[PDB]
Amino acid sequence: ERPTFYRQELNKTIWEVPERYQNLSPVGSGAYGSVCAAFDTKTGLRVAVKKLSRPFQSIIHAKRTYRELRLLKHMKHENVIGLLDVFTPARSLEEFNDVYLVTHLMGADLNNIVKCQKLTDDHVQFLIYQILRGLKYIHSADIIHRDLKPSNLAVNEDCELKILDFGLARHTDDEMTGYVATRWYRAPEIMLNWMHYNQTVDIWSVGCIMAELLTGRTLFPGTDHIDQLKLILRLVGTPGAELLKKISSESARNYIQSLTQMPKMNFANVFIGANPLAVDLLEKMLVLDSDKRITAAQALAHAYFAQYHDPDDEPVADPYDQSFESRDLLIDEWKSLTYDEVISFVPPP
Ligand SMILES: Cc1ccc(NC(=O)c2ccnc(N3CCOCC3)c2)cc1-c1ccc(C(=O)NCC2CC2)cc1
Repeated sequence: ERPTFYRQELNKTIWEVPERYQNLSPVGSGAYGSVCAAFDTKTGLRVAVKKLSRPFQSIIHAKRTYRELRLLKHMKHENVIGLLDVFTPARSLEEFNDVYLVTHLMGADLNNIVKCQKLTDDHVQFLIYQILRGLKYIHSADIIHRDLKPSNLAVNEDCELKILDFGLARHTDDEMTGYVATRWYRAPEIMLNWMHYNQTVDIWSVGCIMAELLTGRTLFPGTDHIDQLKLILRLVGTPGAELLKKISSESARNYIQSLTQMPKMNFANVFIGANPLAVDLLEKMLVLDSDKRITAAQALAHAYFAQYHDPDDEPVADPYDQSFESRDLLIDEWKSLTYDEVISFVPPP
């Protein structure tokens, strides 16, 4: 049955939410939504509430709304953000116009950790183990993150980690331009649109994150796309014939061949003092040819994680139907599908 809703304005935005959510306080805003911290009096949890901005104003926006709702309703894993609640003030499809998503409040991220704390080898093990455990689950459903970086990893006081996506706007060209953390974690094949990419892009990003936890410094802090490519190839070596053939962009292929050939560096001399097992795992993640990178499931069994690995407690996902991705539909059609998913939501136990 329908809860009672109350109204308030916070930063020239109307919020209409069930009474159970108290003490709304703005924590972020962007082209695709606005977020408030709140207290859920029904569960006793600190929560985040996201109000989608203009969810049905174009086909593009309407498909994106449906996409996020489908993804959050599916994800049920300890190291991955889940959906606590979803609501609308609308009493019918006819008046349906706003969509609110509720999750655990994710109050500290990994950027805060690396910036403000001393991490031991054991901390690195636990944190990277959790990211790989979550990635095994997400990848098992053929979901690719594509934007893993420290700011998308939430870490509580007990060092327990969840993967999310805080982005409240679009990755435009301008956004990826210059000396920016928005690009430092991206696999080269997407940075430079070399070929059709796949889930292995996320493993490149984990390699970058793990190196920064070990040294305290960004692995590839490029001043632009080309400077960053040079930093990468200096470390892992210029590509060979086999990889070159796989770069389907004739243009990208011709540029990379203009560069003086360089060998792969000695990672023990780059990561001075690091656990040899950590050096070995980084060599297996930071491979230019995405075909040859270690997978998340493979990495969980690597000797580096012997202290944490439990093959009976690394679950996979239920089948995830994303046939909708291929479908062209009108706005009112995407809006109706979204409504059906709002109406059918069942809270976690
Ligand atoms: C409330 C909410 C609702 C939905 C989403 N969406 C996602 O996290 C999301 C959206 C799309 N894909 C994923 N993935 C992709 C695959 O990997 C798993 C996560 C995750 C995020 C949030 C959210 C949750 C918490 C916070 C938050 O705590 N903000 C505080 C501010 C200091 C930072 C902000 C936003």
